[PDB]
Amino acid sequence: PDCHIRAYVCH
Amino acid sequence: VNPTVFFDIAVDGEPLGRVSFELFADKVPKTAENFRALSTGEKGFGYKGSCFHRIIPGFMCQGGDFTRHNGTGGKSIYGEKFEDENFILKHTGPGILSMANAGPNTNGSQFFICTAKTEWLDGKHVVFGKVKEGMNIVEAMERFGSRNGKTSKKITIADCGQLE
Ligand SMILES: *CC(=O)Nc1ccc(NC(=O)C*)cc1
Repeated sequence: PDCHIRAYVCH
Repeated sequence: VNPTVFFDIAVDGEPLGRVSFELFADKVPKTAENFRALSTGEKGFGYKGSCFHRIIPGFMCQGGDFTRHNGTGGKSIYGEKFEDENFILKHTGPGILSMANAGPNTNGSQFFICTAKTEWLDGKHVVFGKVKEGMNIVEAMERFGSRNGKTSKKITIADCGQLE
């Protein structure tokens, strides 16, 4: 459940 | 009154300090109750002994995998997953407690403690609590983090429960 990190990396 | 839970944090088995949290049961009761019961262990499983598997300085500390200890596990007290209860509360700054997920309606046990305002998470992750005391302990945890979250020392919830 790493959606919040994926958002962070792409951002 | 909103419940208060605590984590006693250890670094490679040595006590670091206590973090306590107010859980916003008045606004997200189902999500708050999940975290509360996982903090006491009263269902036979929960956060005690688990590790903070991703610590990203300036962003958040993530934990809650007590079923696989590999960053992919965890489960709620309602079953494997539960629905996003609401998005009333926003990621307003350091200390916010919010649910990790893999998409809509996939809440389990994994959570993160924000160390900054993260408004770009609003509407995607359910906010359900905040650090009450021990933000200095959360900052101490940040010092062990890295770019993508792997930790330089083992950061554990050595004990956890619910305060009076
Ligand atoms: C659930 C999930 O995987 N979320 C997510 C958010 C952002 C991104 N990447 C970008 O926005 C560029 C991927 C996945």
